[PDB]
Amino acid sequence: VNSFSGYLKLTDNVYIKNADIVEEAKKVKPTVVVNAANVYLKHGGGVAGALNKATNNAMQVESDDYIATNGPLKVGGSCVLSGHNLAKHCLHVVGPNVNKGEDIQLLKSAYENFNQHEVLLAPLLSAGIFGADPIHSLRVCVDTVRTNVYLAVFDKNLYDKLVSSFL
Ligand SMILES: Nc1nc2ccc(F)cc2s1
Repeated sequence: VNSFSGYLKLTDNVYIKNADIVEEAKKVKPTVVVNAANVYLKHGGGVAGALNKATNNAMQVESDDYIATNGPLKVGGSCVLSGHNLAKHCLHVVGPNVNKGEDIQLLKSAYENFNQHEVLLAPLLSAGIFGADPIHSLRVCVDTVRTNVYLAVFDKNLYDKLVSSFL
C-alpha cells in the first residue's frame, strides 16, 4: 500500500489522475518525482518551470552546479537530484522535444529511466510544450515502464481524452 489517492488504474503498474504535479508532490512527498527536463536542466516553463518555482529556485541552483560539473544530459537520459520540498528525489528525465526536431523514438529510452525506481510520481514525457502527442506518450509509458508509475495530467480535458481513448 502507498499514499497515492484518487488515481484510475490503467494497467498492473500504471495509474493516472487529473492533477497538478506540484500540488500532488506537496501532498504525497513521494520518494521520486519526475521532472520534464531539458539537457541543460534549464527549468523555464512547463512542468519544469512549475516544479522549480515551487522549490523557490533551489532546483535551478542545484541543477546549475550539476551541469557545471557534468555537462548536459543526453536526450533520452536522466539524472537523480534532490527533490527539495517536493519529494525525496527528483528524477530529471529528458524526453525528445518535437518543437526542436528530436527523434520521437527517443521517448522509449526516456521512459526506460523510470524502471530504475520502484515507485514514481510523473508527468507524461514529451507532452505539453515538448510537442509530442500525449496519447502516444501514454502508450509508450504503458509499454515501457514496468515499475509503479502515478501519472499526473494537469489538463482536465486531456485527462478525459487519455482515459476515454486508452486501449
Ligand atoms: N502547477 C503546474 N504547472 C504545470 C505546467 C505544465 C504541466 F504540464 C503541468 C503543470 S502543473
